[PDB]
Amino acid sequence: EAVRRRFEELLREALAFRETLEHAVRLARELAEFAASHPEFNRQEAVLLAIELMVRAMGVTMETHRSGNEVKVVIKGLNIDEQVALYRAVRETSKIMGVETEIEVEGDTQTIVV
Amino acid sequence: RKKELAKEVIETAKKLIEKLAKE
Amino acid sequence: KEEIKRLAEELKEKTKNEEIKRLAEEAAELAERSDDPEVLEVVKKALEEALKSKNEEKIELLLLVAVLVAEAGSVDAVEEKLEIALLALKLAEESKDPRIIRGALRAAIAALRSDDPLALKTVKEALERARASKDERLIRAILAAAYAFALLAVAGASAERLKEAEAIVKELIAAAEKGASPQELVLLVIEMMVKGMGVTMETHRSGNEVKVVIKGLHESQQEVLLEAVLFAAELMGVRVRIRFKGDTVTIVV
Repeated sequence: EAVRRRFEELLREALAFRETLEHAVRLARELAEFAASHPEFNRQEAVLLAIELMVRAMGVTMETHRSGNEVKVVIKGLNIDEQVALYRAVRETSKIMGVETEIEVEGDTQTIVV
Repeated sequence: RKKELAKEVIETAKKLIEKLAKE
Repeated sequence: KEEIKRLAEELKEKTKNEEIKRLAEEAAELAERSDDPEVLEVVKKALEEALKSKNEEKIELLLLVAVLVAEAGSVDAVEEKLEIALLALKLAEESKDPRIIRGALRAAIAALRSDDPLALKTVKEALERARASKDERLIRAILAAAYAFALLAVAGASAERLKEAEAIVKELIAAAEKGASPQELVLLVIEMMVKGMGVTMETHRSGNEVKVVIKGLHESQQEVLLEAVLFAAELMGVRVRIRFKGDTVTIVV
């Protein structure tokens, strides 16, 4: 419940916007650190918000398509530096939240299966 | 003896930026 | 000097591409550090031209020019670092392939961020080899090896691991002369990172997919391998799939 409001507050912080690129990772780390302080929230859903905090900040496109009990995310328009940044936030927030994450990188697209 | 190349680096960019706008 | 910061600001107000915003500020931050007016005008000029083009690929190539000059334009510059920026601006002007122009500029920029004499020596010799060739596949591979070799020395690889990577550079330059495929050349870029990072490696071949699974890599190492392969395949024109799973990296060709 409180995680949903924290996401909006960090989203308004992110929507205002690699030194201005790593700040989005610090914002994504904060929601994962708060979703870890609020275990009531879904661990899978909390990591999906962190990727959204980065994508909505970077201004790239985010597509969501499930495949069963696991969710697949496809982010396009990324460059080499943004994919290095998006890989870091997804990996860190995964350790913080404790979900298994497989990432796929090809071209200007980063596929993340949670 | 080194700054001799520092001028050429600038001039190599001067034409690279300018002459690309000959159109 | 202050005007330099303005042109960079007036650029992001109309652009969105992360490189355009970033390179605009990087060229401005590296400007003040080098208060030689020659630098303070090339950056300013490159900015004003970037304000006059919707071609974002052109904008980035104009901003990489200012960043490359201002990095070596600082008085704290050795001869090798100045020689690398020269060959990287020559090798970029002569070619009309935007990959080679972006490749030679980004390879030197990452190389000039290291005072390591061995890395600066290898890059300079690599640029002098691509500047002395014509086969663009050889050039698009030499620039990919140098940019990946610099990312290892900047990351802080061992002096023994770097020499095990400089030999792959020789292997990468010679194999492209005989006429190696774009995929067998990227596979050498993968080996340079693995051997340069002192980690494991397993080579498997399925049809025409050369799956490479690497283990024992840290996040600080899985980002250097990601940024280098995405750069090499960008020049060589190879569709690569890089998969992670915590401490494992799986690269498929």
